[PDB]
Amino acid sequence: GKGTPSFGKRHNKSHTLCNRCGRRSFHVQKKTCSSCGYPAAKTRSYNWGAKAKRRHTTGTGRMRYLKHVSRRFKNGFQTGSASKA
Amino acid sequence: SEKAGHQTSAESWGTGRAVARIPRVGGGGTGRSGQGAFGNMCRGGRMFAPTK
Amino acid sequence: RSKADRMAKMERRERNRHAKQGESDRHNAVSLSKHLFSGKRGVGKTDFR
Amino acid sequence: AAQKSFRIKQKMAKAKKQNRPLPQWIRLRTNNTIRYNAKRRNWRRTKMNI
Amino acid sequence: ARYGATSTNPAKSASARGSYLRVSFKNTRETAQAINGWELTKAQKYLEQVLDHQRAIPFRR
RNA sequence: AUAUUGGCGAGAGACCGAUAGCGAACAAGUACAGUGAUGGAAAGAUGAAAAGAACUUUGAAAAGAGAGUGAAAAAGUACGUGAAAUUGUUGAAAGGGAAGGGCAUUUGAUCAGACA
RNA sequence: GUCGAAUUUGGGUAUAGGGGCGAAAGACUAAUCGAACCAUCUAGUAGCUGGUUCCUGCCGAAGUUUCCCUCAGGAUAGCAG
RNA sequence: CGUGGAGGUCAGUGACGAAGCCUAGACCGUAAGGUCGGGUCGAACGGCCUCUAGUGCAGAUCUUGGUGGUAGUAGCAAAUAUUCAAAUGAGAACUUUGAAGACUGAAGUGGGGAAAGGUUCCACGUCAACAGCAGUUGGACGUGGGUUAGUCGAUCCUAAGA
RNA sequence: GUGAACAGCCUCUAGUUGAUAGAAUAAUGUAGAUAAGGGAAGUCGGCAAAAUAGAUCCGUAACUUCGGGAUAAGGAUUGGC
RNA sequence: AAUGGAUUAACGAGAUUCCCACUGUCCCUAUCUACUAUCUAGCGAAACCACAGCCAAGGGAACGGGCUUGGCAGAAUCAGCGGGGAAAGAAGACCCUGUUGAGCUUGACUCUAGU
RNA sequence: GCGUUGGAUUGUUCACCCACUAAUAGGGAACGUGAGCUGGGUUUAGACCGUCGUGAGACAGGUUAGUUUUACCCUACUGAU
Repeated sequence: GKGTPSFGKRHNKSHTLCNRCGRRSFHVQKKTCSSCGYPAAKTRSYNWGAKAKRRHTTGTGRMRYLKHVSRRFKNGFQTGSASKA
Repeated sequence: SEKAGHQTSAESWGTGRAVARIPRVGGGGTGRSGQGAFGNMCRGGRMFAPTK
Repeated sequence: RSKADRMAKMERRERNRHAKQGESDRHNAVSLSKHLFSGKRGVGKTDFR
Repeated sequence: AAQKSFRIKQKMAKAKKQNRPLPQWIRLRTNNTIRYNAKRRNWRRTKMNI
Repeated sequence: ARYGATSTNPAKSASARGSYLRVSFKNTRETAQAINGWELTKAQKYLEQVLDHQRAIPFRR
């Protein structure tokens, strides 16, 4: 009664795909994502979650802009163009 | 490393017949779950007297 | 192609020995499940029929 | 579900194009250690969770 | 190559193998001891009568 | 002057050598499990070089037998070396409700040294 | 057993852990409830149980004293190297 | 006595075969163990005087992996039930057509959908694994084809509530 | 079609003919039955089974909150043309 | 004696006693069918396991498969069976201990939101 | 050597009648016999009445409701090569 015949009634989703993190944790009745803090401005993270931050900190993505910052510093944030000596 | 071996959320099961008392990795589906942890004899556990 | 079609049959053999029904059957079994081994079931309400 | 959203239909298209075996010319390359497609998915076997 | 412990002249001897054959192991042992050491042309008449329920393979082990 | 388990660039070791070292030497926070928070593995080694076995023959086919490449197929994409539990075959021995062990010698098999 | 209503049921929505909800059984709250599950403090504490990895040589015990919220244990004396 | 690393030394041994492994073959030591021959194998490694430790396993209902006796045994017994010829194929109790026998008996084993699934729908090719027998068949494997709106929905409105 | 009926049994349209099969018919089982004479002596206990059953006509007690009890109990009957 | 008591129609998958009808419950067992079991082709697991399996007597952690003295003892095995193998489901639901807990109660100690 | 019963009241053995019979003798085998049966009674959680307690609850007590489920293994025994 509380087992395999009551598992047949499970066909109503509670969570759906989130826009900020794409994680399928955006709870529908609360309108808030339980993994990435959406729609609040601060991304949810805690210091008891140690593996929880290693899945979502920087460097795990593509880093479309940070991967060129350490290169542009080393030349000195120079402008202009090359010389053809 | 000072945290090597403790990156695990195991828990003891209890006193049944066909199992020991070493805390077992909870969860399911992965094949790591239901294995021993935190022991010096456990595969994937810390060593005795972690060197400093 | 006869070089390439034989290598798809060399590299299939390990899944066939474990009776994997494809390259999409990756059913990983638990070593020991909780509800078979962790319990003391005495006089009273018991954990199954 | 036959009344699906476009957000849902946009992800079935990516799941169809990832549903293929490995190309026969990648078997032949230099220092190929890639042998079989391992993220391959069946509908009967493993649900893809939306 | 790599046969078992054989004691014969390799000039006057042929051979065959089968690997990874999906049979039962306990059946293929007992049907191979029943034929061991026989004349080969008596062996092939013998196996054709096993399929017709005339002569039976004995099970020893 | 002082602080630093993060970031970036370097130099090291009386440290570990694939059940060890980070969870991860590998398309690893990947496969996969859970409604969710989160949980999270396994998996390195053909050869110097694919020269990855043309052709013939038996078979519906996988393969087998020949042949051939290589220093070696006792390295054939189940691939370096390949232990044990367990199993097959050949040869030897024993066996009247267990087996194995200690002292002692017969019978059988097998084996080292030395004669100047 | 009941079967026109204190009936049965879909979807929407409300209440969240010393809290909910209960025509009241300490019932139910995702196979978990006389206090859910997840991660951290955490390798929590045990006067209790189990285990503790090479060989030979020499010497070789105690279950008794007094004190302790002490009686499955300690401190002291004795015996031993 | 033995194991992993360190300093020293023997101008140590080695592709003319180092280490490892197997060995009812030999030798030494009371013993921990040391040494030699034969087999396989292919790239490093030992004696000694000393220095360091993550250093010696039969047991912990030990941890991970591997394999046995049990055993070709229990079993594969709910939902009334199959049969003949031909075609195809190497191979048919199971595939296709025909012949015949039956059932669900329209609160269906029929025809359409909502939730949920995501290509399973259809064709061509094709059977190593899967369908707890089988397989030439398939919701399987390989490559493709396919969903057409001014009127049906969504979009708009407000309910308990956010 | 039978019937008070969307009960049960049978058929037309539509759909399947799938669920490992062959050969034998010991015990003990599982599921379903029938028994001479007696009729609860069985047993903790009439558990289980059997018997009654639809419909029409006749008939219907104590008790009572006058509404019930009541299908009370008990009898006669049922085809075909 | 609203800690509620006496009474009582109707109703009850509530508890107990008897009477008619009825019948394998029984005297007392017999027989028939289907599907298993059984034999075959294909497929093919698990519990459990120190080592294993013939008994009497004696001693003995207080009731031996092994020890000691006797009775005996012939390969390989198939279908039944439920005496034993303290076979197996439960580091026991039972009873004592711990300077181990948790839930609940009250003029126990110490406090606290509130008022 | 052989034989010692059939019934009546409580879970009941304890305790005692009715009739037949030649006679209704006494005992043992883990007060024989639960991996043969029974769960009738023995022991959880539900609930009532009575006593005691300010209370949670315990009882001098009574009534009712209620889950342990192999055998294919070696031996024993009955049969079979």
